[PDB]
Amino acid sequence: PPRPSSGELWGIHLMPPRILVECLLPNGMIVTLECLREATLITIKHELFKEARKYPLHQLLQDESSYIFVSVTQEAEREEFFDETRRLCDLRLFQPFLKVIEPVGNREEKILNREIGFAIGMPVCEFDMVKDPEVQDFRRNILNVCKEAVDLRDLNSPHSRAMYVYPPNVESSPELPKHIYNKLDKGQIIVVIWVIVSPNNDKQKYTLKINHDCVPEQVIAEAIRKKTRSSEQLKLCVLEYQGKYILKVCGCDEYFLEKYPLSQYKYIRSCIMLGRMPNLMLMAKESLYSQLPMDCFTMPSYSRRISTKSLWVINSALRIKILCATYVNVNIRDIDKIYVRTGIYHGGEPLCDNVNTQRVPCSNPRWNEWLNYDIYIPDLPRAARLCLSICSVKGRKGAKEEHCPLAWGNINLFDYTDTLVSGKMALNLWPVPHGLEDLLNPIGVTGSNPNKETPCLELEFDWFSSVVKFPDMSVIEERENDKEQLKAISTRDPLSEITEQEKDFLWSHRHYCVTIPEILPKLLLSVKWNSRDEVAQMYCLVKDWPPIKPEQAMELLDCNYPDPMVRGFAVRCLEKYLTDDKLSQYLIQLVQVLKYEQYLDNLLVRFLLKKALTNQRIGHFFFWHLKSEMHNKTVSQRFGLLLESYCRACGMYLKHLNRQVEAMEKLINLTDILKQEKKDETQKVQMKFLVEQMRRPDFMDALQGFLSPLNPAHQLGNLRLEECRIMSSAKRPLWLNWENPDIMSELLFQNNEIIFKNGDDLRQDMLTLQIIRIMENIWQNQGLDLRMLPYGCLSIGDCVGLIEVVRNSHTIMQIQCQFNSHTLHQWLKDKNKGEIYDAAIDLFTRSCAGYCVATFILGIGDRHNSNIMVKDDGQLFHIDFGHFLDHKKKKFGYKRERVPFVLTQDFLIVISKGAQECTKTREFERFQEMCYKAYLAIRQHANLFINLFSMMLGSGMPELQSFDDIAYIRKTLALDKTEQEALEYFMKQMNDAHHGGWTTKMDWIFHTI
Amino acid sequence: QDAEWYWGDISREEVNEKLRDTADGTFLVRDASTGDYTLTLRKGGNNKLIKIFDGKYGFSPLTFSSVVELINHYRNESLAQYNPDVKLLYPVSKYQEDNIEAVGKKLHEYNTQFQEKSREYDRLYEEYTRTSQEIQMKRTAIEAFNETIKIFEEQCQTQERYSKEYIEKFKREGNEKEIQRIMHNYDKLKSRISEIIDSRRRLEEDLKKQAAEYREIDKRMNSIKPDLIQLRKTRDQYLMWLTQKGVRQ
Ligand SMILES: CC(=O)Nc1cn2cc(-c3cnc(N)c(O[C@@H](C)C(F)(F)F)n3)ccc2n1
Repeated sequence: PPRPSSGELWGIHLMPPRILVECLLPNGMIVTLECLREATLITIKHELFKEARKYPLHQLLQDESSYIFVSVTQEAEREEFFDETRRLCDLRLFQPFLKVIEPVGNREEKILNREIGFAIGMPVCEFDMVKDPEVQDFRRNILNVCKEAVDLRDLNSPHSRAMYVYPPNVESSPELPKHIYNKLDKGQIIVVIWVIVSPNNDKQKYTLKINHDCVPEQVIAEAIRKKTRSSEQLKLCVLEYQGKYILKVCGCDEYFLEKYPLSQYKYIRSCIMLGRMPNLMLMAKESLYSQLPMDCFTMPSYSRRISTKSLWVINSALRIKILCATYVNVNIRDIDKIYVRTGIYHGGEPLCDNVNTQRVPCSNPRWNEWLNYDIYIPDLPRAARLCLSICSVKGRKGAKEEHCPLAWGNINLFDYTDTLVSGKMALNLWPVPHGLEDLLNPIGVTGSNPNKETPCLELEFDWFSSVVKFPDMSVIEERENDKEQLKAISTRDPLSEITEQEKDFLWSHRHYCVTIPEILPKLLLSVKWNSRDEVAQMYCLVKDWPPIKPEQAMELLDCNYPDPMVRGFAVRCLEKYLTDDKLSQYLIQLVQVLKYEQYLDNLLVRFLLKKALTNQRIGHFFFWHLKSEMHNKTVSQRFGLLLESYCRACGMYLKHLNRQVEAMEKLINLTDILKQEKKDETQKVQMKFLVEQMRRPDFMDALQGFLSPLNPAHQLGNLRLEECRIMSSAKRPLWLNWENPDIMSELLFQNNEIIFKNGDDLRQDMLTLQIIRIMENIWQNQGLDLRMLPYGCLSIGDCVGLIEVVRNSHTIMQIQCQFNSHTLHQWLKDKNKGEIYDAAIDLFTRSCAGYCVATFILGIGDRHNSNIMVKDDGQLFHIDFGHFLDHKKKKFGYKRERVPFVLTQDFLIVISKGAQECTKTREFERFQEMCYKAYLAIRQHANLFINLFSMMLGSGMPELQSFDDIAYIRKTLALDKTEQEALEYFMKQMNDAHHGGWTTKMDWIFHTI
Repeated sequence: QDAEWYWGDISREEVNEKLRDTADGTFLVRDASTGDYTLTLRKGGNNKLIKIFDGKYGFSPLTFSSVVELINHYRNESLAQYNPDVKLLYPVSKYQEDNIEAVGKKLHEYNTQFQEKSREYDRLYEEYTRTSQEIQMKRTAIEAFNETIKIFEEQCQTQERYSKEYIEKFKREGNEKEIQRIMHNYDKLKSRISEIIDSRRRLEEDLKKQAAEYREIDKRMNSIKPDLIQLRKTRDQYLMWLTQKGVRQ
């Protein structure tokens, strides 16, 4: 199973410089060899076979080259070491021993399977074992998606192969917002096209003024026309023949391989907003095509290996027998009795009332009781689940009794082959999530706990003389007052109240609902899922339902819509309308909703995997989001199986991912030492240790020359060891920097500063920074230049992560180090003296507004002088997004929406340019309008944010467990009020928190100025 | 306003907690989240939101004098006449210290007990999580030992098989010093299997101990989880009575 730690041996983080290794010769002899920890297996094998001649039966040994080494790894796997260039410290050995063997079997398969096993964090042979027919079926059937994606990738080779590795990083639309287009000179952009001239690799400039909507080929034409002319019959011939070059971003691996308006490419789009010069590089297509090695896919070994009644014919009610539970961890003194709580669920909604077993003593968990449910067997929907738990009951405080769940478990009532459950079943139960007080956990995963040393519940389902199968889909298929009310229901947020009257109204007008397709989620919740006749009618309507926007389709993928037809419809809206841009944007959520799927094989998993295998930017983050969760035993089988099929078919990217995986492992190990054995050591002593360790060739080889897991477009070259340090914070973060090996690194990023943190969960931060990015994208699209800074953040494991460092920035507390309240503005004046002073105050004001609105809406952790940073050019940003939403409701029963970012005198003096009476200025009024528009722009897109948070409910994030946690943004966005009342509310929270300065300025009656 | 089932400015989330795991028929009236009232009825494991809409009150052609008239009518008659199908059986009553000072001192006490208990529970969880991680690590190392012991035993089996004929040969040849070399190696091998077997045995002990330690951590948590919930409800009840006893907006 997965490795406990990232150590060089079991119970030993680092091997000493010299180590004794037990070598088991094929003649049955044993030679204890003293090896250098960093020696290669070539060296160890040569030094062994020299020594082996000083030992009995030496004559029985073949040539040193007829053999390889085998040993037990920390994953408890027997690994054949075919790659003898690997060092002893990097073998992940359990104990220092090596067994000499002759290589047998399929070398190529074993090597690939080892490379997959290393990347996914578990040996692939563990899957061959799995008895579950659903598992073995997923492993074979998913290969169809693999072959399909590889064929589509190798179709238009080499262009289709280049588009896979280097996909266009483009916006979803060529449409340029009004403020963006006005930043252009009469719709024209000034681009710098660079050429690396042979034989000296000398850099030559070419400034070009061209239309923003110029296709990359058109840009090459202007460069080809400027590099020759500044005739006509020749230019036309030259341009047409010379379309054999490509454009690349200087300093990073972003290519312009597809015919999109230049301005639609995010880098160019970003240059216009920033007022920055776009630096592009011209290189021959041949130079790139020849840097693309072949990505061949091989069908694995497991792919080449060796009376039913309908549900509708079953005339009886649903009953389930609870037999017994092996044990429960409860002290008999504190708890009176124990019982089994059960429910029949469709999503998070019960299909009938919950039923309990009788109360029994703690010492004797036996019930032998049939539970009868108020549901007729043919009326069971396809996504029907049994959600159960063992609960404790303790009275003793008057007639007041306290009920607590002890362990929970969920089961699909139908398996992946549409078979209704029958007969006896043993279910190993899961620990109750920290913070969960509800007696049942319907959002929780299905299936038995793989750890069998846990409470095991015994159940029994009915037998109906045969195998009951869910009926086939063909078998299933057998005014203006009202138009205004419907439109009003459809504009309401995903979590707004739907009255029984509104449900009945929606069901009654179900055929007319097709005229407004966006009302579909509201109509689907109006359905009685416990009625086969209502569902059958809903099925015929969803089959012919008109397409919805991909942002609305994502809602039908959360825990509220478990029906496979509803979910199949949702995946199809994504297949035809979701841009690769938005798929990358929402990937965090799209990966998460795979936990909600009833089965391993589904349309969503097939859609995401085909996309990961046809776009390497999606594949990169798809791999890391799945890998970071491989410790989580609720999803590790599902995710490990999905990762195996991705790694098996991703081509050459596996070699690159394994380099990232191994770089991260060394950093995990290095920090574990600093945090454990060396925890009591001083900063100087810890720093001396880091310097010595980072100089070692094993470390140097692994941590230099790989792609950044934050952005694989950035190449991490040689480490800048003099700039690498252990930070002062509590969990020993590492501040690292690498050279950018790109020929043109000077122009984009000469620095690749990253904070490696082993100790805290970075998932919440990663979610917050995603939201800030989406919010900033809403603002820009609406012409609001509120510049946000969503710095890179990636969770790479269990409380392990990367943070992109923001260069030329300081915390408020750093700036304050004189005693003043004018210190901040004085600091900014001294950094932006002269003509560039106005641009700095603008930037500070704009970034300030964005952060003010964003942190308020989200209910982010309290702001302070260490949490708030300012760039040299005035740009303000927040750091440390460990908390959000209602994090203080349980701790302090207080009910008031906090204003995390209170703009004190310091920030006011900056915005009002030092002026006395800061709130009375025209700069403060301007800043208020920014906040107002920003606030309403987010409220107008509330459905998106609610859906993005709803998609994360099963993630395991402490501050996102229920829809009740999401109710906070419904409050901050005043979603149950009018837009005008909501702006009044925001103004009131700003006024209460700032003690005046924010009141009306428009008229309270009509809100006109 | 005086009706037991009428609550005022309580949120949809507050109603949810009140209706959590209640029997069918359980109801309460509150002010609409925005038609100024909302009735919430417990039916088939779900909370049904029915809007109360004139000069008249009703759900549907309104025909009631007050909210109390509309409720009390359906409190004795099934909601089937409107739509089917249950009566308003069980009302959530807004009815279950003397001074603001006595209440305030009790609040401070419960809030202290609660902050203590919640910090303890969180520390028990971190202790639980770490013990869970360590148990997982030990089980993996035992599996690695099992595989290691198998290899070292194959090495004994292999050494035996290959040396049998060679030691027969040397016995005849009077080369006792060579016999002593093969045996010394084989002994080095057996000592090592003994060392590994003992190491696995010692870890198997540690696991049985730590497995029992996890069991007790889980027991401790299952006892303080219900107390933590009630203490928080009490703490929150006192905050409510303090707001009400104090000067209001
Ligand atoms: C020049 C310079 O200092 N630039 C700079 C610093 N910086 C810090 C963070 C960041 C984000 N989130 C955190 N939780 C965190 O925490 C720290 C305490 C630790 F834990 F990593 F040390 N730091 C993000 C961007 C960034 N850019």
